[PDB]
Amino acid sequence: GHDQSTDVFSAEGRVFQVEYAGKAVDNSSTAVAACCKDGVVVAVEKVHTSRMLEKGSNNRIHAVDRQAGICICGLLPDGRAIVSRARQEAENSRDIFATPIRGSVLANRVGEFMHAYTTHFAYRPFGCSAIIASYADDGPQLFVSDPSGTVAGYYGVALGKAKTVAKSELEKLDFSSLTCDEAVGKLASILHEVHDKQKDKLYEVEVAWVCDKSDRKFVHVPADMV
Amino acid sequence: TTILAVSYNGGVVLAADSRTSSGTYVVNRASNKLTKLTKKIYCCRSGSAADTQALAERVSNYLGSYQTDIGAGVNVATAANLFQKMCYMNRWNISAGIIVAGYDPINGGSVYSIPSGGSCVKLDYALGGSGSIFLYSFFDANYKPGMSKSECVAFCQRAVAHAYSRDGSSGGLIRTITLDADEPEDQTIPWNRSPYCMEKDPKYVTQATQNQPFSSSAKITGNRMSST
Repeated sequence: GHDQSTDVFSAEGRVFQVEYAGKAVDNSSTAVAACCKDGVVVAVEKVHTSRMLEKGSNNRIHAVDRQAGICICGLLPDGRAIVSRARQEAENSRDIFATPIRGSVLANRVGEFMHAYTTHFAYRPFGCSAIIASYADDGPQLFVSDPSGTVAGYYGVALGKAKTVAKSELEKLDFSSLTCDEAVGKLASILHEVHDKQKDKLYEVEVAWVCDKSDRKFVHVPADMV
Repeated sequence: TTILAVSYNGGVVLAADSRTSSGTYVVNRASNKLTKLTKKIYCCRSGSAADTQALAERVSNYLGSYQTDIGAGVNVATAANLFQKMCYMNRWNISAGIIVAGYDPINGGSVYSIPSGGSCVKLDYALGGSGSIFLYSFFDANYKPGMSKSECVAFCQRAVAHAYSRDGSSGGLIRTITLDADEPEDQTIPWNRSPYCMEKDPKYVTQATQNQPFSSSAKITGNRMSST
């Protein structure tokens, strides 16, 4: 009975319903992201169940503002809830403060929102990690908010089922030197290596960036660079 | 009230007279209408002291919260935007001309006018107060932009002095503050070192000739100063 509600600590001060939501994210399709000096690139492997989807279906990458986006990893519907909240924060920043939301701020807001659903018996934690990619006045930034609401900045990041491998491949990259052009290639390449073929037979790799070439607008990358 | 702000390269000057009047009596002859919002962002307040003090305190509060939260400096645009919001939400219940001016490193020095209706307009300089109606021509005629800090301070002091020499509702001290990359410099010119007043302009020393003595001629001489 220690593990049925997120309002409860176990005897070791764990919150199991959060660890469990965590597992939802780890059993999900893989995402990676890299924060360069010219921008952020985020890529994610969409696993279809049907051969008959439209290309575009179940986008896991959403813009949240002109300069920021969120790639979701885990339960896509839960993520669209976060994406909606991120968008409300971004709008608020523009409407009240007349400034684009800084990325650290956006990720904090996202984290606070996710964390809130780990405190109260009536809601459950979200089953998704959000990767936030911003390029506002704070510069290129890449955060991840996990279901606990813990938020961390990264140079590069990998989530989902192939996360342990994808991290090994992301460690081979030189983040000080790497550019958004190169990264679209590398990050996509990485998701092709770590994809398991005999399990998940149907897959595209969705990529998005926000960078100096995109006029610091967060956008899917044209499907010529992939 | 006379409030104004002017941009110079890299910052702003704000200036104001010091008088608060309940019509025709001066309740405060040393009010400070340059109100700090953040370190480098100020407003000048005109209209209802009550209203403007309440908004400034509210906006300053919000902006301090906001600065602590984003862990960085605040932009003048943010301060103006908030001010505008509040001024517009309460436009029917307040009398409030604001100028929000200050320095932020992204945009340099900025000036926003937020007049009674709650418009917010970004300008090179702004005037507000009952006394401002007297400075429009003064600026049109005598303000050249691109002034140094020090020139700009002196010019705003002159401008306030001119305004409050004619507006009965403005008077007293002239308070200024500059706001730029460096530390804010506040200044206060007391009335008796005002860089202009009518009581010391030589072209207003001769009295109008209204009280002519009874004479056998139409030739106007002077006022009758003595009974003999």
